[PDB]
Amino acid sequence: TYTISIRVYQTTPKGFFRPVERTNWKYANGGTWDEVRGEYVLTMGGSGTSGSLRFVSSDTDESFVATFGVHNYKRWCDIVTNLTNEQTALVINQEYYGVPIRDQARENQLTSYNVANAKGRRFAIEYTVTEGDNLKANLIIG
Amino acid sequence: TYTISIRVYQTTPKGFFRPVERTNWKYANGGTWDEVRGEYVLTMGGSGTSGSLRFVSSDTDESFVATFGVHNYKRWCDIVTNLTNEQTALVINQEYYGVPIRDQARENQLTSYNVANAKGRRFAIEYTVTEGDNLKANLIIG
Amino acid sequence: TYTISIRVYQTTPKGFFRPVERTNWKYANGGTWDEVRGEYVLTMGGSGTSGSLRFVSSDTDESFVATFGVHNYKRWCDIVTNLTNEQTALVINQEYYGVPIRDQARENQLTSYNVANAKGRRFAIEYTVTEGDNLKANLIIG
Amino acid sequence: TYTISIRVYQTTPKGFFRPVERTNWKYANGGTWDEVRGEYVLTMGGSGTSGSLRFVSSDTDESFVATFGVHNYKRWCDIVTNLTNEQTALVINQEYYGVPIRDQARENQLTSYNVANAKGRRFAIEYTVTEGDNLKANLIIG
Ligand SMILES: [C]C(=O)[N][C]1[C](O[C]2O[C]([C][O])[C]([O])[C]([O])[C]2[O])[C]([O])[C]([C][O])O2[C]1O2[C][C]([N])C([O])=O
Ligand SMILES: [C]C(=O)[N][C]1[C](O[C]2O[C]([C][O])[C]([O])[C]([O])[C]2[O])[C]([O])[C]([C][O])O2[C]1O2[C][C]([N])C([O])=O
Ligand SMILES: [C]C(=O)[N][C]1[C](O[C]2O[C]([C][O])[C]([O])[C]([O])[C]2[O])[C]([O])[C]([C][O])O2[C]1O2[C][C]([N])C([O])=O
Ligand SMILES: [C]C(=O)[N][C]1[C](O[C]2O[C]([C][O])[C]([O])[C]([O])[C]2[O])[C]([O])[C]([C][O])O2[C]1O2[C][C]([N])C([O])=O
Ligand SMILES: CC(=O)N[C@@H]1[C@@H](O)[C@H](O)[C@@H](CO)O[C@@H]1O
Ligand SMILES: CC(=O)N[C@@H]1[C@@H](O)[C@H](O)[C@@H](CO)O[C@@H]1O
Repeated sequence: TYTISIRVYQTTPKGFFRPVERTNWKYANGGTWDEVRGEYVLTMGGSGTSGSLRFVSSDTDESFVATFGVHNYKRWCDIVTNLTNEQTALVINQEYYGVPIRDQARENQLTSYNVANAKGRRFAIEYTVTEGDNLKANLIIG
Repeated sequence: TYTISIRVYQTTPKGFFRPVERTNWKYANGGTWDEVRGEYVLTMGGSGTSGSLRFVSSDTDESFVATFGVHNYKRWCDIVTNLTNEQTALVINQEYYGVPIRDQARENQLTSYNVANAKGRRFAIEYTVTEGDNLKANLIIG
Repeated sequence: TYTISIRVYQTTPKGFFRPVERTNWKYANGGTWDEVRGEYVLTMGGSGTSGSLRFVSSDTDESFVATFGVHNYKRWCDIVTNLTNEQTALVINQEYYGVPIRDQARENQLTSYNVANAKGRRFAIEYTVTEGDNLKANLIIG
Repeated sequence: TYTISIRVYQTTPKGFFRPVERTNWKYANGGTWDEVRGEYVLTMGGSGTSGSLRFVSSDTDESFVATFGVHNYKRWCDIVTNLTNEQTALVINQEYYGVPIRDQARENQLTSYNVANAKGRRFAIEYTVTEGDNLKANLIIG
């Protein structure tokens, strides 16, 4: 059993991102999302699956999907932004298991990743605990 | 714009169901899940999409996925229980748009539905507001 | 360090109680309230303090304050209902340290307590784990 | 009826502040705290009362209480930090109605306030809507 506990940091008062969706991929006996002591906790039944969080800022027409998982016993993460209205977390989460560019992101097994949207705002995931079964990460909104 | 506001009633202190997943289907410009005054609010861009909530009782090995949406301008609902580990809300939500046994449930446009798991526990959805833009439902865990 | 983890059960779809307030008394190095896996967790720095939760049903003009603590190394609980508009949880929590009838409730060190409001609805606290530093309780709304 | 809707911005991934307490003062027929679309909403019956939020960073031994309300039909705010274990939100909220050093802060009817703790971390409240029934504020953690 793995857990990934996520702390969300919203660094600028320009815009307001709110949680809108949390999904679990079906591999490795699935997983769950819990809220624990102000953090988002993804629990997974083994190595080889993942979960996604979507955040939306309706003030500024911005959004992103942040995905966290374990691939071949190493943690991974990705962020997708510039989302179409069809790109919910349900959609994005699944694409990491068949879409070459998404597959690659997962295979990279990154301890940190950042990307910016077309509006110039950057988002980042930073794993603070990178080993073991109780992983920890910061999700930083620029 | 449609909203479905859901009040959850957990009625029996045997086991404990906790929220573990909330998904949005990609049709009709997608949608969002918000927590509002103790209720779950599914917001959708138009008719033809849906969202799912999964609840799990770890203590009793029980779970279900409750799905809510609008089909041909009428509200619908369904509950799936006796879940395998592979049947996350991400999986179940998607099945309502291609899997015949799920398609037909959506097409039924039900104002109420109830089902039992293998242990005999009943789960119910009852829409209290069945018309207009802002729909309301009770999710009752037996 | 003590924890009291509380599972809330709302047993009837008549009315809807929502959380509106959570307070910590100042004795025994204070305490905190956390949301953990769908439960309300009161953490306290020792024996001799408590915390309160207030729930309101605006549909039916009903409310109550449920208080949980440890007195002389034994758990206690109480419920106050038929609240005046001045009886917030901030007020009620404090009254267990100076008001004779409230003092008595605390001194009783009950593993279970129930009371009904003037409208005929009963509320109950039931400790499922009654010993140790990780106590557990059901808050049952009739 | 007044509302104050609060957006929380945690801006620095050093330490992690989590919500631990939310209180309502008893004047003006009291009030409630609700979570609405990722925001904290304080609702009050009329002018002359307030509510407090406490946040704690366990990893860095930091904490603060942020208080919001309406005094003589104008919004007010304050932040207290460098807290002892005995300074819960229940304690601090009440002090604004009898303790001169707190009374004067309420009477100031501030649209913005900022303060630093002993470690040099700044905390700020800025009202973005300063007039009418439905007030809005940012709570910024430095
Ligand atoms: C161990 C790991 O991680 N692996 C992985 C996987 O996961 C898996 O899946 C399966 C089905 O297919 C099941 O579910 C199990 O349980 C799990 O574990 C997958 O995910 C993949 C993607 O697709 O990836 C990974 O792997 C790689 C390869 N295939 C090998 O094996 O090596
Ligand atoms: C109107 C309605 O409701 N319709 C429906 C639909 O939805 C849709 O989808 C599309 C794609 O395909 C888009 O997204 C839009 O936007 C929407 O609206 C669908 O969902 C279906 C299922 O699949 O169902 C319904 O319909 C009926 C028929 N099929 C038609 O199409 O018309
Ligand atoms: C141990 C116990 O529990 N005790 C108690 C108390 O608590 C206390 O308090 C103090 C001040 O006063 C401090 O804070 C400390 O820390 C604590 O611990 C109190 O609370 C009381 C009520 O008032 O009760 C109890 O006790 C009894 C008597 N006093 C004896 O001691 O025994
Ligand atoms: C109008 C206003 O805001 N006022 C105020 C007050 O509030 C009040 O309170 C009372 C008792 O005392 C009752 O609760 C009512 O309802 C209300 O409204 C108070 O709070 C104060 C503080 O303590 O402050 C304000 O005011 C001024 C003067 N002091 C008078 O009284 O007028
Ligand atoms: C702007 C944007 O969202 N780019 C994403 C990138 O972050 C992600 O790593 C990749 C694979 O999923 O898909 C897109 O290229
Ligand atoms: C109807 C009602 O709320 N009664 C309460 C009772 O439950 C509580 O035990 C006592 C001491 O706090 O105060 C009141 O009598």
